[PDB]
Amino acid sequence: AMMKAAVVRAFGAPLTIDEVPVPQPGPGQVQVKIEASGVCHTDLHAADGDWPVKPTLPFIPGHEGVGYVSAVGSGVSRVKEGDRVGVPWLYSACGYCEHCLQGWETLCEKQQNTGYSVNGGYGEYVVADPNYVGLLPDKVGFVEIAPILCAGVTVYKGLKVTDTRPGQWVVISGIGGLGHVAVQYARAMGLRVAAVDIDDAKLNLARRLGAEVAVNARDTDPAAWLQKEIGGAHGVLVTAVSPKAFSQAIGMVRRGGTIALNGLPPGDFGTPIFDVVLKGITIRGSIVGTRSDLQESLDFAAHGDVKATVSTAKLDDVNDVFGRLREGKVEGRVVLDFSR
Amino acid sequence: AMMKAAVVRAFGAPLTIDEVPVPQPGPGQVQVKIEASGVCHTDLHAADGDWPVKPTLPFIPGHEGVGYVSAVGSGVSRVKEGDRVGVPWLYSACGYCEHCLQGWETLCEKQQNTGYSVNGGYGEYVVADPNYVGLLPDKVGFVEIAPILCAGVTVYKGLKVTDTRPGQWVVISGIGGLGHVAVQYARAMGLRVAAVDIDDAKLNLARRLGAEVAVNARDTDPAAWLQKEIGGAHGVLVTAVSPKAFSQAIGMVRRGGTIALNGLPPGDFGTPIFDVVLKGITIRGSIVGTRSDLQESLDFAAHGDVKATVSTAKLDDVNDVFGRLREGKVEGRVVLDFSR
Amino acid sequence: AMMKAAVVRAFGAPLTIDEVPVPQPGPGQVQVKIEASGVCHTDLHAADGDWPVKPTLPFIPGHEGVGYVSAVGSGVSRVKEGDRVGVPWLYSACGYCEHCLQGWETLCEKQQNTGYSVNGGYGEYVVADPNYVGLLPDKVGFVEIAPILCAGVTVYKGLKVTDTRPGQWVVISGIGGLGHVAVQYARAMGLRVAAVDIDDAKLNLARRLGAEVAVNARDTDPAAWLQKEIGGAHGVLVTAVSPKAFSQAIGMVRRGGTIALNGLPPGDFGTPIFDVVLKGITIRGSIVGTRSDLQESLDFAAHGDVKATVSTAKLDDVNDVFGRLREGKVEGRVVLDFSR
Amino acid sequence: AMMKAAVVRAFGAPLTIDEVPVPQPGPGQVQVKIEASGVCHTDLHAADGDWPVKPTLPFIPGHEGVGYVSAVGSGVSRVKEGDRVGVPWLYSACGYCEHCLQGWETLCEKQQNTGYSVNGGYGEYVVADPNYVGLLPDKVGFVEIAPILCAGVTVYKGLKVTDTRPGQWVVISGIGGLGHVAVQYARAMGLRVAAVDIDDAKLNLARRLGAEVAVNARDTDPAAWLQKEIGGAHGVLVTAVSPKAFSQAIGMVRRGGTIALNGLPPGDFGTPIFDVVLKGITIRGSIVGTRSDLQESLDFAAHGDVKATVSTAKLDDVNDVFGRLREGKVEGRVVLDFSR
Ligand SMILES: NC(=O)c1ccc[n+]([C@@H]2O[C@H](COP(=O)([O-])OP(=O)(O)OC[C@H]3O[C@@H](n4cnc5c(N)ncnc54)[C@H](O)[C@@H]3O)[C@@H](O)[C@H]2O)c1
Ligand SMILES: NC(=O)c1ccc[n+]([C@@H]2O[C@H](COP(=O)([O-])OP(=O)(O)OC[C@H]3O[C@H](n4cnc5c(N)ncnc54)[C@@H](O)[C@H]3O)[C@@H](O)[C@H]2O)c1
Ligand SMILES: [Zn+2]
Ligand SMILES: [Zn+2]
Ligand SMILES: [Zn+2]
Ligand SMILES: [Zn+2]
Ligand SMILES: [Zn+2]
Ligand SMILES: [Zn+2]
Ligand SMILES: [Zn+2]
Ligand SMILES: [Zn+2]
Repeated sequence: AMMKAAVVRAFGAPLTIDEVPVPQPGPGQVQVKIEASGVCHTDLHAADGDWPVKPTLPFIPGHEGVGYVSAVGSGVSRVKEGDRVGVPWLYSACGYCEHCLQGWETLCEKQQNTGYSVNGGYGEYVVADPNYVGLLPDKVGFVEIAPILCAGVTVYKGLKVTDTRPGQWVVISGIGGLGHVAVQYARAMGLRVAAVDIDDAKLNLARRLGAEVAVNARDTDPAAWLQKEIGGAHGVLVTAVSPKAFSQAIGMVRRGGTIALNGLPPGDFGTPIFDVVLKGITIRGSIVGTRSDLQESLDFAAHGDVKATVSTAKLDDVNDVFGRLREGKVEGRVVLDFSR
Repeated sequence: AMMKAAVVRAFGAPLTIDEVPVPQPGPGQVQVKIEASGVCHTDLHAADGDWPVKPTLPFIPGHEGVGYVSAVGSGVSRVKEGDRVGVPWLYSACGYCEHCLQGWETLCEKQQNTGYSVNGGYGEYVVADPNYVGLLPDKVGFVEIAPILCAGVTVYKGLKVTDTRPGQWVVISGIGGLGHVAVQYARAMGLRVAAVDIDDAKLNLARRLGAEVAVNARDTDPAAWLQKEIGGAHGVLVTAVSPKAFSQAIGMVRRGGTIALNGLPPGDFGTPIFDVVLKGITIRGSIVGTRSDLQESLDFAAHGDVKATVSTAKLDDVNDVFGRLREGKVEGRVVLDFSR
Repeated sequence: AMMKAAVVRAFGAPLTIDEVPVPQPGPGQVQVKIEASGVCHTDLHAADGDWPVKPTLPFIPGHEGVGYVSAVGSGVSRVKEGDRVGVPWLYSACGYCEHCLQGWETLCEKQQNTGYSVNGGYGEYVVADPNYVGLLPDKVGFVEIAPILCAGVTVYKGLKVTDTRPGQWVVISGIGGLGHVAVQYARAMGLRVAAVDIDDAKLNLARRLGAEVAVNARDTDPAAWLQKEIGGAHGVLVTAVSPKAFSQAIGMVRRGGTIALNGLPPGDFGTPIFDVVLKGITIRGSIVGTRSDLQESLDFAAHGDVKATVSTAKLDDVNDVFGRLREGKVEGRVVLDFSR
Repeated sequence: AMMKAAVVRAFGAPLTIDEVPVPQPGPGQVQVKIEASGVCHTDLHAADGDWPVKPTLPFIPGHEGVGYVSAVGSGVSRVKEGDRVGVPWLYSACGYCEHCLQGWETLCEKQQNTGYSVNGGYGEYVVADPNYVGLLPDKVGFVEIAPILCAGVTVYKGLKVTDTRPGQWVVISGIGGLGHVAVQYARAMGLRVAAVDIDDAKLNLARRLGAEVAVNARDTDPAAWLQKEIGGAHGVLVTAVSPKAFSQAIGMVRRGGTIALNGLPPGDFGTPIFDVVLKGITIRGSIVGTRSDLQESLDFAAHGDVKATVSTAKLDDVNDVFGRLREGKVEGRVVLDFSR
């Protein structure tokens, strides 16, 4: 069989919409017929070769692909044909290293990454490791659930690792694909939410989604503003694609506060070490979520506590989508629609 | 009525040994007759006024004073005349704020600091808040115990907040004034210790103190070496906080690990976003400790698990001591001896 | 010089409504003029002389007293005359034992208890330690806020120590004074709630306050019912005044689950140790809350996440109130109102 | 094709040593050639069919078998021929449930148990699931390491779940088969150890293994004595879970402390509500451990920190061993030796 897929063939170059072979599931693998496929900013970082470790070219991006199991290889019991599943960033892990045994498979040094080290969901079919797919809730449609496979699970786990508790303040910095669902997870977890971004439209979205307080970092120093407005936050989750946002986040917390980092812009951010030590501050990287995190994050969507703000596009318009996302012209998430 | 004390009357200027009034305790205060008084680099910063918030002038430095309660004010129950006590960096906290109520008085924004914001132990007597003094173990001498009020509690608490557990690996980065004490606490906490420094003498010492591995960073890349040999460390305690040490800690730690920063350096440090995020690293600031941390740290000294390298000097030679300290000639810790 | 108070002159015998002297505040004390005063099931036992350790006669009960600071002794800085305050079970603690230093003043062996070991708020005025009073929110009336001083802080802390997290299931066992507010704190903390009691009126209260599911332990086995209904709970909070139910709670949890205990009926409860070990279950007692817990629990009431269901009564009718409470004829809480 | 094994063919009967077919590994399975096989009281419960859910007959007991991988089925990568491995109580878990995904496979309701629900190591060969075997340290002989698969991991994990930390006090209650191993882990974990038993010889042993204090409960009330001496223990590990040991643990633990129950006794135990609640005590069941706990526990044996007292026996004499065990004549652990 042949399928349409969007392929990266050179860093910085436009993706090509090609006819390519349909991947077939070997022993212990499954095939997924894609119905929707979220576009994550990581897909841009990948196509641009922003990161120190680059993807092997050529490859099909996409780690928010969701659909139906369409074929099953031998030795598969976790899922069966017809099951609704998603294939997230964590494509597989080895299952028995120290991290894996501890339930931290997101740290597995042997992991594969969907739409980066193996082909992903910007295509009609993808082959997956059924041990690591998301099992989707019946009550949510493919387009709406697609962003939970990366944006949702990532911010959910990120918020968990801020070590905040109900009634405390959390700042979400960057109200984009990740950030706009972070506001909702944070509210679902009993947190009071402050929003920071550099575009009023994104702050307006945060407001509609439950923020409480919001500030535009292009209009004022957001750290100073938050110290005055809420007395500093207990936690911050940084989903921004700007190193400057990372530095500013450090100044947003109360003493003892924790800044969790999801954003992956290239380079360093300036860190005020003296203050971090004097004020007992924690800065913590957070990387997607484990299968447990993923299933939990999906249940929030199923219960209606989180709903992604989504616009759809066709596979053939991926390059325009990438452009708009680069320019910061996307509200929430774009999700590629493969439905009939 | 009068006592000898070393006084800072001008930032940067030699200290003067002066005759000054003996401070007398009011309601809820106690008076301590100093028998030994530790010296460290913090005293240089106090005396130079080069930190963001300066001491008020004039003042008597010293946050490592140990002695006997020589007088009490009214309404004092925690200690009584003749008790052996130390007057550490945390002189007092407000008792009522969010932090104090949670047992995190080190984060109190209203705290007073001994030998910095109030007079300290470079004098024959000092007035203290009995609610915050350290209660010293009976069987350890004054000169030996003094640095535990500073180096001891700092590295003990720093080790606690690496979130490591018995059997796991910790790197002690820097085997100097703090580092040589940290190796001992780490071993007493059941940790496997890897010592990292550029001085073979210090590394040979770390081995004497129980380090399982010692790497000289002049000769070998400790990040590459530790990743290969032990798979990276679960925790890193950075006791000499330089940009180089900070970067190398990011390299040495295993994914999911925690780096505790135990020192107060000048300037912003460049923090690599990709590494911290993808490796799920925690970076945490930690200096000194709460009253409970301090009492816990004193117990290890009492049981013979931890002994600071100590040398003595007289009060009248404090400037010679400051000079030796500034020139990096001090091995271990110098302690002023007020003994008959 | 004189005031009305309900006094326990002799155990087991109805309380006498007397005119007794007004207590005056000495140094470090404050006087509080009572506006409302909650009735806890605990007060029944104080009055009976029931528990292992008894009050000393004669005494005035009441540790849900709220009002205004009417007089201040010397050396008091936390509060001033006219401040809105409440005087909870934890009247005072020593401030410096291991528990106190660790922010667990509720475990202080030197604690005094309001309306038990020292006089409480079943009277027009009460003298208190300002270091331990609750600081009340302006926007909640006295009658409504009174139960937060014990019912509220207790179940708030109890829920914290079930170690459950948002999205997980908690069972509230016993929907009385404590229980009806526990349902509300649990929802504010992001938990899914199930209710257990022996009366459908009490279950309906719970359903109206946010419980998703409910069951009558007289109609059917609640443990078996819950295992079927929700697949077992991640946590249970037992506020019941029955040793049974304490036994039944253990059967409601998933493997690895935690049962927190607030209720204080006399005697033992039967514990299936084999299952507790096999299933990795935790059983944990929880005693009121620290000052930090109290302030947090008051904040939820301030923000309107929690609102006690309350009936008022006059001091003079205390004994009638005791009867109804004893017979399970109270909905939520009864609060003595001193309103003119 | 054939091998000797000890088989239970009727509950309570002597075991019969039979010639039986050598089990051959299918896909995903490995075969282990047994070199040593630990015996413990759990094997008596398996052979007697004592517990709520019985073994199916007939079966080969033994959940402490260690040896070499002798054959590897298809699709096995974790181990290879010649690897030294143990086959512990947790034979396999489902891999997919809430507990398995969270790294708590010991809570898997679908787990299989070696030498209980599937054949175990009282035979020359056994077939195992490679994903769940213990990977044995190179330094330690088969006979010495065998009990670590059971006593070792159980007491190690039990100590971890007391939530104690270096410098704190733990009581090891019972210094027998489990308890003498627990004293050694506790010391290696930096805990101060108080031993409690009624046997002076076992108490002497505890002292020689590093216990700081030892109390004979025949002669002195260890609850009263420990409260007086050490102010109560932060944790209590109860290795012989009798009603008396359990109630005394409640008396020995300091307020806020944690009691870990390490054994599977018959019947309900009476738990004092008042003491557990007022003292804020945690009681927690814990037996064996996850794959991560097992590997961590094996590391302590590898480093020489823990050594079980072991004597050997031949497979043919397993009934004489069961006899000694039932009569209470076994000191330490007995391990069947299959070596040539
Ligand atoms: N840690 C991981 O597991 C996780 C996983 C998924 C996303 N990624 C990373 O998260 C980042 C965000 O992804 P996304 O899909 O939500 O991108 P996005 O384009 O949808 O959102 C970016 C947001 O950041 C904001 N931004 C830019 N500069 C800012 C500033 N100075 N302050 C505040 N906000 C600012 C933008 O306005 C925008 O709203 C990306 O770098 C992506 O690669 C990492
Ligand atoms: N741990 C603490 O800090 C402390 C704090 C305050 C209250 N206390 C104790 O908490 C308990 C409750 O106090 P309260 O004021 O809410 O009393 P309450 O009379 O208002 O509450 C009683 C509740 O338990 C009842 N009950 C009786 N049998 C039951 C069963 N078999 N299953 C479920 N529920 C059952 C319910 O009817 C229900 O109303 C009392 O024992 C009290 O002394 C604990
Ligand atoms: Zn992504
Ligand atoms: Zn792995
Ligand atoms: Zn110092
Ligand atoms: Zn404070
Ligand atoms: Zn009460
Ligand atoms: Zn106390
Ligand atoms: Zn065993
Ligand atoms: Zn399972």
